[PDB]
Amino acid sequence: SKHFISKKEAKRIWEQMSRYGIDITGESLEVAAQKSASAYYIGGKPMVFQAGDLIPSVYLLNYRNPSRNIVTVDEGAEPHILNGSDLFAPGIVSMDDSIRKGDMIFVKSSKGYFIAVGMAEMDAGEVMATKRGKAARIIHFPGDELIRAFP
Ligand SMILES: [Zn+2]
Repeated sequence: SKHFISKKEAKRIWEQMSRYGIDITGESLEVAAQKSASAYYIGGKPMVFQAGDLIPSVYLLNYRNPSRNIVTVDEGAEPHILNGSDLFAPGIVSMDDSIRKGDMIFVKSSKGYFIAVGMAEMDAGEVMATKRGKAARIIHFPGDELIRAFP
């Protein structure tokens, strides 16, 4: 049910990920479907999900770190973010100050590794000045539906 895609098809995905500084240029990809979403694999692991928008998997985030839209959360937030909980401002340690409501964000533990992908619900300015409110909704996390669907 998987198929390696052409060089030109892969290039499109590389370019999409390069938008966030995630560098996979030159990596060959296999694609698979569920018609509710598709996944692009690198070496047997799902790396990019097509579920509305193209979403990097937490595996890709840890294999090739993004260079923008990063949000670091504290120890207390991590376990719930790992379960798909929304992200609240009080648990944010730092973040890219260029983040605006609507941007895709990449959530990382204070220990360095990435734990989820989110969609910002607030601008970085308001989050860091108030430290209150829902900063983002999580759209991908370990063991979620995307990962269960694309072993
Ligand atoms: Zn929880």
